[PDB]
Amino acid sequence: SLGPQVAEGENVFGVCHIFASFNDTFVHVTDLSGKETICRVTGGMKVKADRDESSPYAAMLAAQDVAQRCKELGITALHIKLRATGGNRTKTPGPGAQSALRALARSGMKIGRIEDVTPIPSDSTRRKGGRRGRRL
RNA sequence: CGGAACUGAGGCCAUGAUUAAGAGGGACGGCCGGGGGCAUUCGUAUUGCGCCGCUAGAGGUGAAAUUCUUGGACCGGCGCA
Repeated sequence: SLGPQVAEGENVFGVCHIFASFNDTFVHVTDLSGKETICRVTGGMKVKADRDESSPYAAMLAAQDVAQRCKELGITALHIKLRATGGNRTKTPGPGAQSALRALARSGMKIGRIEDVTPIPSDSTRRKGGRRGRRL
């Protein structure tokens, strides 16, 4: 975890893959390639209370603690690939998503170019429910 | 000289055929259209597999457990199905 680059003239980039689901939050640091990882760490290690791991309070706290540890490793710049569950399923990030986001706003990492990358299908397989739907 | 069938060539008849339906059928001209059938091409995602990377949780709920998981899960990359 040592970028030999000089600090400001140019950045040694990593790339954080921020998964924000409605029941989990991943954080997966990698190289420019992506194939090689530096540090991945999740919330579920840091907080053990099933009901409020995806809670926005939990996802924020998680994002701060995780981003803190990656900064700790000393990577100055990051590419970003925020991602949600996707597919035939939901296209909206869950309640953790946004608390994590604001948390990473205060956390301090130098940010390269951002992009969205949730895998939307052209034409999809059937959603997990009835025809009559998740009813309640 | 009268009355039935058959058979030749005339003269004349203003010589003979109602219109073409804001009824209809059929033809023609270039169009029009997720109209039909057959064959052909493409896309991602998907779930599955194989391989590589870090790793201890992952799942899922209003809240939890059976469930998968240090015999390497989930996450990421490349190929295949």
